[PDB]
Amino acid sequence: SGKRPIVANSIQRRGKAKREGGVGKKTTGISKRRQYPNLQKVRVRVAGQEITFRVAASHIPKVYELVERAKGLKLEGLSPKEIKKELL
Amino acid sequence: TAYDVILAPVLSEKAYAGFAEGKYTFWVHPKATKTEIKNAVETAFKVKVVKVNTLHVRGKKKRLGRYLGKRPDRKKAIVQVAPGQKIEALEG
Amino acid sequence: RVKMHVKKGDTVLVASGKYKGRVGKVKEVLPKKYAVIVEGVNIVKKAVRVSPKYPQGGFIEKEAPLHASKVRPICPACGKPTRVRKKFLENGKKIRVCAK
RNA sequence: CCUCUAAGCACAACCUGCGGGAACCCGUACCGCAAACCGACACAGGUGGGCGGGUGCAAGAGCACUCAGGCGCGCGGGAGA
RNA sequence: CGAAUGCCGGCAUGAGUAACGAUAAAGAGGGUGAGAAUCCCUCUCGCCGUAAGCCCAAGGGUUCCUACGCAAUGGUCGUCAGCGUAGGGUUAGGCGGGACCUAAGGUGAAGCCGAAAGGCGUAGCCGAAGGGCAGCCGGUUAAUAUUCCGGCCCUUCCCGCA
RNA sequence: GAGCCGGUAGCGGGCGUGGAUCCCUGGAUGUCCGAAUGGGGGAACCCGGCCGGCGGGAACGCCGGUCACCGCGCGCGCGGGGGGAACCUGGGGAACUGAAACAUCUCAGUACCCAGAGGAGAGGAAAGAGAAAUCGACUCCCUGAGUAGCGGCGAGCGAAAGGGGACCAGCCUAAACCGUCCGGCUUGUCCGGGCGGGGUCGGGGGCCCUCGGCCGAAUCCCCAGCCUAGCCGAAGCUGUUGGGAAGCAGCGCCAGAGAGGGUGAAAGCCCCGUAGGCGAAAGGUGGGGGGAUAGGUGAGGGUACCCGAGUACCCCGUGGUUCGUGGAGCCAUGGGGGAAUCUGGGCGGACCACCGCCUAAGGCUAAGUACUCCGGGUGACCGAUAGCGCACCAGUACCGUGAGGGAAAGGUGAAAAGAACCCCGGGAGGGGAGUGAAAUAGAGCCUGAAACCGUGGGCUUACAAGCAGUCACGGCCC
Ligand SMILES: [Mg+2]
Ligand SMILES: [Mg+2]
Ligand SMILES: [Mg+2]
Ligand SMILES: [Mg+2]
Ligand SMILES: [Mg+2]
Ligand SMILES: [Mg+2]
Ligand SMILES: [Mg+2]
Ligand SMILES: [Mg+2]
Ligand SMILES: [Mg+2]
Ligand SMILES: [Mg+2]
Ligand SMILES: [Mg+2]
Ligand SMILES: [Mg+2]
Ligand SMILES: [Mg+2]
Ligand SMILES: [Mg+2]
Ligand SMILES: [Mg+2]
Ligand SMILES: [Mg+2]
Ligand SMILES: [Mg+2]
Ligand SMILES: [Mg+2]
Ligand SMILES: [Mg+2]
Ligand SMILES: [Mg+2]
Ligand SMILES: [Mg+2]
Ligand SMILES: [Mg+2]
Ligand SMILES: [Mg+2]
Ligand SMILES: [Mg+2]
Ligand SMILES: [Mg+2]
Ligand SMILES: [Mg+2]
Ligand SMILES: [Mg+2]
Ligand SMILES: [Mg+2]
Ligand SMILES: [Mg+2]
Ligand SMILES: [Mg+2]
Ligand SMILES: [Mg+2]
Ligand SMILES: [Mg+2]
Ligand SMILES: [Mg+2]
Ligand SMILES: [Mg+2]
Ligand SMILES: [Mg+2]
Ligand SMILES: [Mg+2]
Ligand SMILES: [Mg+2]
Ligand SMILES: [Mg+2]
Ligand SMILES: [Mg+2]
Ligand SMILES: [Mg+2]
Ligand SMILES: [Mg+2]
Ligand SMILES: [Mg+2]
Ligand SMILES: [Mg+2]
Ligand SMILES: [Mg+2]
Ligand SMILES: [Mg+2]
Ligand SMILES: [Mg+2]
Ligand SMILES: [Mg+2]
Ligand SMILES: [Mg+2]
Ligand SMILES: [Mg+2]
Ligand SMILES: [Mg+2]
Ligand SMILES: [Mg+2]
Ligand SMILES: [Mg+2]
Ligand SMILES: [Mg+2]
Ligand SMILES: [Mg+2]
Ligand SMILES: [Mg+2]
Ligand SMILES: [Mg+2]
Ligand SMILES: [Mg+2]
Ligand SMILES: [Mg+2]
Ligand SMILES: [Mg+2]
Ligand SMILES: [Mg+2]
Ligand SMILES: [Mg+2]
Ligand SMILES: [Mg+2]
Ligand SMILES: [Mg+2]
Ligand SMILES: [Mg+2]
Ligand SMILES: [Mg+2]
Ligand SMILES: [Mg+2]
Ligand SMILES: [Mg+2]
Ligand SMILES: [Mg+2]
Ligand SMILES: [Mg+2]
Ligand SMILES: [Mg+2]
Ligand SMILES: [Mg+2]
Ligand SMILES: [Mg+2]
Ligand SMILES: [Mg+2]
Ligand SMILES: [Mg+2]
Ligand SMILES: [Mg+2]
Ligand SMILES: [Mg+2]
Ligand SMILES: [Mg+2]
Ligand SMILES: [Mg+2]
Ligand SMILES: [Mg+2]
Ligand SMILES: [Mg+2]
Ligand SMILES: [Mg+2]
Ligand SMILES: [Mg+2]
Ligand SMILES: [Mg+2]
Ligand SMILES: [Mg+2]
Ligand SMILES: [Mg+2]
Ligand SMILES: [Mg+2]
Ligand SMILES: [Mg+2]
Ligand SMILES: [Mg+2]
Ligand SMILES: [Mg+2]
Ligand SMILES: [Mg+2]
Ligand SMILES: [Mg+2]
Ligand SMILES: [Mg+2]
Ligand SMILES: [Mg+2]
Ligand SMILES: [Mg+2]
Ligand SMILES: [Mg+2]
Ligand SMILES: [Mg+2]
Ligand SMILES: [Mg+2]
Ligand SMILES: [Mg+2]
Ligand SMILES: [Mg+2]
Ligand SMILES: [Mg+2]
Ligand SMILES: [Mg+2]
Ligand SMILES: [Mg+2]
Ligand SMILES: [Mg+2]
Ligand SMILES: [Mg+2]
Ligand SMILES: [Mg+2]
Ligand SMILES: [Mg+2]
Ligand SMILES: [Mg+2]
Ligand SMILES: [Mg+2]
Ligand SMILES: [Mg+2]
Ligand SMILES: [Mg+2]
Ligand SMILES: [Mg+2]
Ligand SMILES: [Mg+2]
Ligand SMILES: [Mg+2]
Repeated sequence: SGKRPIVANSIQRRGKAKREGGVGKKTTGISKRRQYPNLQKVRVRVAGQEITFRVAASHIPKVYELVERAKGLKLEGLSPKEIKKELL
Repeated sequence: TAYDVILAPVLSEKAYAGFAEGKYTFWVHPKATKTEIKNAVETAFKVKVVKVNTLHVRGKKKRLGRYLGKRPDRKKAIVQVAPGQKIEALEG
Repeated sequence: RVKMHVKKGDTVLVASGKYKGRVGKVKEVLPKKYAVIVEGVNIVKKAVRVSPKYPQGGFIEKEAPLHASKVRPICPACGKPTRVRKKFLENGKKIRVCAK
């Protein structure tokens, strides 16, 4: 997917099982295949002027923290570079 | 870089026939090789060249490897009717 | 480089072969084949020419290279290897001692 | 190519003739139904387009012969199982 | 090292045996040459003739042509060759492409999406035996010729005059 | 420091002891393609724009600049882009295999792909390790140890602590607070934004009045030394057979040099060398040696100010570690809930309470270690089918559309003295002559075996029968 303020997606195994499970009886595993857990992504739209992010939606309050700002500069037309490099 | 264009003439039975109409075919510098080398032949032989043609010649050879010398462009001047001069009539 | 050796175009004894001990003149160094020519090996070249000119009379044909680890140089001495004396500005070849 | 106006220019710019000038780079040889291409071969195979004459048979790019042109197929000589 | 249907190299055997690559077809006289059925010329004979003839693209690249050769390659021989050596030879405002255009399809600012490679994608650009654009006829050497030259015509541009 | 004009052999053509050829260092020119970068492109080619230059000229030309795209700051400027035999980190990541089938597992986080980066990379100063009122960054090597463990508890995989070593080093930042300033507004004695000053378990810091106070960089210029050319470097003559002496012999000599090579063979004393010792104008290089800079010097006691936030913690999903769901901690984190800042927070293998340990959610950090396209030396390493695939014009010919595969092929002799001149032949090839010690060393030529193919001689066979021989006699030339 993407990143915009966070780290990219990861790679998981699956690890199926078909058992009772230790606290009942004998356990097992079955098949270790690669689920590819694409991280939660939401196109958020903010009004710096018209700006759009692909933010992680556990980081929507973080991008509203980034919008609750006044970084002294007017419009070149696009400008998320000064919103993302004046991030901490 | 005007006398580094007209490399050499060719003594040949065809470019001895150029002295009846149109002055002799020179091997010219095969890159930076324009047909407006008229200001590379009239600035060299002090003539007034009307028409120039152009070519690309001289392929392969044996003895272990190929390309007999070069592949040099060569052509001529159809210089004005009797400014044809500049001692060339030697050998032909 | 490595190709420099005993001496140069002067007179020199050869202590080689049939000519074991012969004082030849100016030697005309080869030296990529590491020889000279000097005056010794005088073997006949049974050749006409490459250009067919002034044909075969006799053969008083010319010399041979003579590998240059056997041309002992000379001075008022016999043999006695060359040395270097510099005298603060030069590099001269002085033998095992006489001079020169 | 023809045309209309924006921008702009209306001391330009196009248009028509007449005078002079300039016209660059590459290809061009040769084979091209083949001995030169593609098939290891001077390979009976494959290969796109154009012309492909004459007379005859109903016609025809057919078929038979034959102009022009090009070949006799790069082993032959015998013998007559 | 003796074996692995071993590996590489060599030389056998098969074997002077099958073949020599179209049942279109040769014969003769002169040459040339050391040497000839095979090279050149002549005169017949045959074969294709909607090609087995010309021309152009594709491709191959100097095989083109001339002269010196014949070890090698030509399924024979070879003076011949397309083979070897050297030398010549390919001339364009008008033919074909590019200083023009687009089709499919590429590439692709913008934009999108992908873990990265990258995958898309608008405009644009590239993209051609399609459109557009100004040439016909004759001669010349050993080879080129719509190029060279001869005649006639025509195109673009730039400058000047009206 | 005397010969050169590369692998020259030939035109003969010049050039050098007023210094060349060479080799090194520093420039200059570097066409075109290539990250290709003005645009296009089917790489090595086309087609441009702007500026400046040559009826050489206004049109086509050519020259010399500049014209890609992206990232960083104020149209303006500094980097980036691709390549590299391996080495390394991260993102992905198999399968054959092994389990004597196989799916969990193993192979394996291997190969491979991608990104990145550099002479190294990585990691790194503790929210560590785990039993010690302990160790104190990280990495590497050996131990620990095939241990602890994990494990269809099968196959197998397999630490970490401790302990020896190498090496050694710690530091910057909001561990808040003060001023600055484009503007924010409800003009607020104030919100966040950039710097700046503070700030790094006289447990930390900021703020409040005693008691005042310079160690040293990873950074910078220096200098050895190192390379990148080189240089000086000891001492043997004669006779002998010989083609040739260095062999043999006699009389010596050097040795901080008796390593090796070549010299017509067997050379300490002929050459090149070696031992030893000099050498850098120019560039790289380098605290190894000293120099300065930048930085460091609510010790005290308080008013609970600040100690890195969608983070820790919890659950769900997983990877890493020895850990395969197990009693599953820890480290990472894709989803969801979601805190506090020292009577905080994490860890000490569920968890809980004592006792300890340590400060996450920001970054840098030499050194030791892996590597070998490269240069050098070293070999109980190979000697042309070996060693690289290539000792040779080889990643070539040849095969393949292509990715790719991919050969064979060294040696005349001391020296070319590489065969003048005949004779046969068209020539090739011979036979003489000549060279040379040797020419069955004569040219893709040392030795040149065998298979094979011939010729000459001896014995032997055309009424014979055999896995080809063997034993026995007999005959015949040695
Ligand atoms: Mg299990
Ligand atoms: Mg598996
Ligand atoms: Mg929304
Ligand atoms: Mg042309
Ligand atoms: Mg040829
Ligand atoms: Mg000097
Ligand atoms: Mg003109
Ligand atoms: Mg033609
Ligand atoms: Mg055709
Ligand atoms: Mg033909
Ligand atoms: Mg073919
Ligand atoms: Mg075939
Ligand atoms: Mg044929
Ligand atoms: Mg054919
Ligand atoms: Mg057809
Ligand atoms: Mg009919
Ligand atoms: Mg027919
Ligand atoms: Mg035939
Ligand atoms: Mg019959
Ligand atoms: Mg064998
Ligand atoms: Mg066997
Ligand atoms: Mg055996
Ligand atoms: Mg074989
Ligand atoms: Mg054979
Ligand atoms: Mg038979
Ligand atoms: Mg038969
Ligand atoms: Mg037959
Ligand atoms: Mg017939
Ligand atoms: Mg017929
Ligand atoms: Mg010909
Ligand atoms: Mg022959
Ligand atoms: Mg033949
Ligand atoms: Mg002849
Ligand atoms: Mg030829
Ligand atoms: Mg014209
Ligand atoms: Mg045209
Ligand atoms: Mg142009
Ligand atoms: Mg175009
Ligand atoms: Mg389109
Ligand atoms: Mg695309
Ligand atoms: Mg464009
Ligand atoms: Mg077209
Ligand atoms: Mg057309
Ligand atoms: Mg022709
Ligand atoms: Mg032509
Ligand atoms: Mg007309
Ligand atoms: Mg030279
Ligand atoms: Mg000098
Ligand atoms: Mg010089
Ligand atoms: Mg030089
Ligand atoms: Mg220049
Ligand atoms: Mg370019
Ligand atoms: Mg481009
Ligand atoms: Mg091009
Ligand atoms: Mg002028
Ligand atoms: Mg001018
Ligand atoms: Mg330019
Ligand atoms: Mg700077
Ligand atoms: Mg890169
Ligand atoms: Mg498996
Ligand atoms: Mg198995
Ligand atoms: Mg199985
Ligand atoms: Mg594993
Ligand atoms: Mg490092
Ligand atoms: Mg780090
Ligand atoms: Mg610490
Ligand atoms: Mg260990
Ligand atoms: Mg330890
Ligand atoms: Mg330790
Ligand atoms: Mg220390
Ligand atoms: Mg502020
Ligand atoms: Mg601070
Ligand atoms: Mg106080
Ligand atoms: Mg210094
Ligand atoms: Mg010093
Ligand atoms: Mg040096
Ligand atoms: Mg010396
Ligand atoms: Mg010495
Ligand atoms: Mg002897
Ligand atoms: Mg020796
Ligand atoms: Mg010998
Ligand atoms: Mg020796
Ligand atoms: Mg020394
Ligand atoms: Mg220096
Ligand atoms: Mg200096
Ligand atoms: Mg350095
Ligand atoms: Mg902290
Ligand atoms: Mg939340
Ligand atoms: Mg925890
Ligand atoms: Mg268990
Ligand atoms: Mg507390
Ligand atoms: Mg913690
Ligand atoms: Mg702990
Ligand atoms: Mg815990
Ligand atoms: Mg515990
Ligand atoms: Mg480091
Ligand atoms: Mg180390
Ligand atoms: Mg070496
Ligand atoms: Mg050996
Ligand atoms: Mg050896
Ligand atoms: Mg070999
Ligand atoms: Mg080999
Ligand atoms: Mg051998
Ligand atoms: Mg090679
Ligand atoms: Mg091919
Ligand atoms: Mg020799
Ligand atoms: Mg002869
Ligand atoms: Mg032989
Ligand atoms: Mg031999
Ligand atoms: Mg016999
Ligand atoms: Mg009987
Ligand atoms: Mg009998
Ligand atoms: Mg029997």
